[PDB]
Amino acid sequence: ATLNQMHRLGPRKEPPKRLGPTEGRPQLKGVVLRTFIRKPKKPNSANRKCCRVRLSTGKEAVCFIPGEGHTLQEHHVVLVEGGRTQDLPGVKLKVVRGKYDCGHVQKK
Amino acid sequence: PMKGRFPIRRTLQYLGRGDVVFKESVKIMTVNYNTYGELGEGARKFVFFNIPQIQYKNPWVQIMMFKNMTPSPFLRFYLDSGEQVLVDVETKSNKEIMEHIKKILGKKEETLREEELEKQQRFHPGNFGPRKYCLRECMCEVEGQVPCPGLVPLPKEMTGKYKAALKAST
Amino acid sequence: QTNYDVFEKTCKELGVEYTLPPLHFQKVHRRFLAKKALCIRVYQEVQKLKKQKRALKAAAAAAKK
Amino acid sequence: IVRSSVHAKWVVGKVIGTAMIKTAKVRATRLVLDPYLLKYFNKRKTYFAHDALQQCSVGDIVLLRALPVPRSKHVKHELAEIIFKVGRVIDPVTGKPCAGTAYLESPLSEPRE
Amino acid sequence: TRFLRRKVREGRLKKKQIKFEKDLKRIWLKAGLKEAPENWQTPKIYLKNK
RNA sequence: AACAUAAUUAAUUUCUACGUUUAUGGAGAUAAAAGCAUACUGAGUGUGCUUGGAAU
RNA sequence: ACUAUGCUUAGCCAUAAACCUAAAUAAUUAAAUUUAACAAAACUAUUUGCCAGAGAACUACUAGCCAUAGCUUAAAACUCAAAGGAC
RNA sequence: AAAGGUUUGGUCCUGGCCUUAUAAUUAAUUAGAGGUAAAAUUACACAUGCAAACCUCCAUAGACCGGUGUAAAAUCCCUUAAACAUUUACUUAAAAUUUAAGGAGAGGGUAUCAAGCACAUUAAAAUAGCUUAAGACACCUUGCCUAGCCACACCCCCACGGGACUCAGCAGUGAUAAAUAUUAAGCAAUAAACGAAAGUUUGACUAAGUUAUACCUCUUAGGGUUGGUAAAUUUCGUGCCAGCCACCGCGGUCAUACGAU
Ligand code: FES
Ligand SMILES: [K+]
Ligand SMILES: [K+]
Ligand SMILES: [K+]
Ligand SMILES: [K+]
Ligand SMILES: [K+]
Ligand SMILES: [Mg+2]
Ligand SMILES: [Mg+2]
Ligand SMILES: [Mg+2]
Ligand SMILES: [Mg+2]
Ligand SMILES: [Mg+2]
Ligand SMILES: [Mg+2]
Ligand SMILES: [Mg+2]
Ligand SMILES: [Mg+2]
Ligand SMILES: [Mg+2]
Ligand SMILES: [Mg+2]
Ligand SMILES: [Mg+2]
Ligand SMILES: [Mg+2]
Ligand SMILES: [Mg+2]
Ligand SMILES: [Mg+2]
Ligand SMILES: [Mg+2]
Repeated sequence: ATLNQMHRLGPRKEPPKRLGPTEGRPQLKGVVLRTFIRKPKKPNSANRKCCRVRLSTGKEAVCFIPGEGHTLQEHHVVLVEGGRTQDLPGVKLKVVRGKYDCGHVQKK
Repeated sequence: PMKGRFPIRRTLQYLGRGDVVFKESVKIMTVNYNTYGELGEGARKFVFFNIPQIQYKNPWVQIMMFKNMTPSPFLRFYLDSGEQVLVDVETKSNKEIMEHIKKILGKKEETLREEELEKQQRFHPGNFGPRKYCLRECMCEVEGQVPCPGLVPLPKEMTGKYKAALKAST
Repeated sequence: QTNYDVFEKTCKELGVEYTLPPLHFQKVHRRFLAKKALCIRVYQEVQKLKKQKRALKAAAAAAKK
Repeated sequence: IVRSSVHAKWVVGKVIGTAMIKTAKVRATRLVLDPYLLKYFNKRKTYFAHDALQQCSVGDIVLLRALPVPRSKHVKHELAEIIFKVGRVIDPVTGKPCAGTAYLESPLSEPRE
Repeated sequence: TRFLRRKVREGRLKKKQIKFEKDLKRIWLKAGLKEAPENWQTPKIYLKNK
């Protein structure tokens, strides 16, 4: 662009950073609604443990439960955090192990 | 590569090289110059090279430039009294034009130095306060004075916690 | 812009009317021409009412005097 | 005879309109430094000026004097001088009529008409 | 689904006319007139006039 | 709506009471010779145009 | 085999790979410059228009228009770590 | 940026995403004490206590300090004029502090907001003008100008009036939120108010209490990681399972990538 064109337009317009699953918040608290399995996109082949939760904001989201084995059930309380599950499409939330009803993986 | 011809003209160092600081009387400087010709070459260079420097040092002066309106290039200054100073810059180099206008309507070096000294009259080296305005925020920084308790713990006897305990004991 | 005296004779002799370029371009379409016509009409009516009120107000004052 | 408050005690501009009675619309331009580019561009302002004699024509350069008291909401200046008349310029250096970069009357001659 | 598109087009243009008419009523009412200017009838500009 | 009392130290009362916005078919996952524009039908063909096909 | 149509005279439609896929101008052929590669040797100055990862999308909505499946203007959610070009 | 990883059969170009640096908050695991700074989910609702007096009556003060970011593109800088609910002197001139009217210039977003609709001039009251792609008007969001300044003070933009009827003063409580300081001591210091004054008052403030949020001084050692980017895995179990990934990717029986060690 010419200097006259740069002057008339000024600095480049920067669209604001889009909010993610946590809505620009470190963590959210949600109530478990259902516990189900999600199938990772091929080439990945597994039965990943996830749960649907109603977050404090009022929306409903799917959250991956990390660790080998969880005791979560409906009506339980959990603290979810950010971080996408790469193989699971649409799963942008994860459960925090060791907070509220969710407990640390049981080393056996 | 910086765009345009002579991109050095768009640097703060170049703009600060201007030496023509007009007197407070000067209000407007109209520039009449011709884009084609041989006797108006110095005027064209003056608009190209010097007008940016003049405006930089004289932000409140209205510089308006007119092209191809008269047979010869000239400068006309309008003063606050109502006087009009016509200058003829035909067959004159851009450097000659700058020196001429400096002589007739430019502040002298002595006057400018006095204003610079006057501007800083209220800054005192001894004054304490924020870094933006003062050299030292607190007297703890000075050598020989009691240092800041955060950096160096104060003696127990100089602390309110200790003094209060003794008063209870008494 | 250069020789106004010659300009005046040329237009008069050649019979050419010169209109100056308008500072601002005006868009034209059915919605604009209809809204712009009403706005002019509304204004004129308001000013006509004001003139009538001024005449009546002055007439009453004159009678009192 | 106190002077105006407005900063623009003296402004030069071009008469861009003359359709108001005894008033001339004048466009002035100043140079403003672009902070990113460090280049000067033209910032133009419009000034209403009192033309007592209606002696102004579109396209002519004029000098305005700040009025001591604002005549109206927008009229805060008067016509001090017509620096250049549209098409009727008189060279300041020589004093002879000109039409562009040329002399309608040679400076060597002394018509005194 | 073109039939619906024509149906949507004819209903969209009708709302477009009402918005035009209402905007004209706002102007004269704000100016202080209690009736539209004499001999004025809002032109129907979105109907099949051509 | 807004007068008047007083006045041989000086004061008193009056100084009103319409419209406009938000909300409760389409496109995307886990896998359980050609082309462009356009018309018709169904990609087939028509008319013009391009070589990002080919031709000694 | 035959029709809309290609033709004419009056109105409308405003679309092409409407592309030489090259914006328009004034330069220079030296900067010891294939400054990717293929096209069409390279490069400089000036002015305007335009562009800012991909699909969603020559789409939705808005506005203009003798057009009414159209034309011009033109998003977001969404989803990904590619998409794309020359060899 | 001194860069790195990542499209392909391969090479080159283009182009995004990600990594490495720095910080704030919350969270998991972990931790001795001491000095310092800071303290912060919500303009949602609030039990209780306190936060403004002084003083020979009159007055003065409670218009400040303190708190919050409600509203508004709201502002900055500058000019002019006048004041003050003031001070100090003179019985009149220096200041501090404001107010009002303005403007050289600067000042967020959307142009699918493109026209606004009286927004102008003259001063016999006529003229038809004014702003606008050099961005008017409309709508949306936002405290900014940071020795500090602006705006607000339950709501009704205001507060005669009306009503959802008062902690956005300190400390506390409920609800809410990922978010968690004492219902504390003293007017000794400085500041403010009052008094002629000895003095009096102050949840300003001062000195403490609380908390790894930060730095300093010490002293215990814990947390994570170990395919590549990118410093560092030895034996076993599992076998596209269970799991792991910021990106590329790993696991279908010789796993440096998952789990234990
Ligand atoms: S900063 Fe000076 S005593 Fe702390
Ligand atoms: K790259
Ligand atoms: K923690
Ligand atoms: K308020
Ligand atoms: K005290
Ligand atoms: K360790
Ligand atoms: Mg062609
Ligand atoms: Mg036929
Ligand atoms: Mg739209
Ligand atoms: Mg914590
Ligand atoms: Mg305060
Ligand atoms: Mg706000
Ligand atoms: Mg409250
Ligand atoms: Mg209020
Ligand atoms: Mg409180
Ligand atoms: Mg209060
Ligand atoms: Mg905290
Ligand atoms: Mg106390
Ligand atoms: Mg005193
Ligand atoms: Mg093994
Ligand atoms: Mg391992």
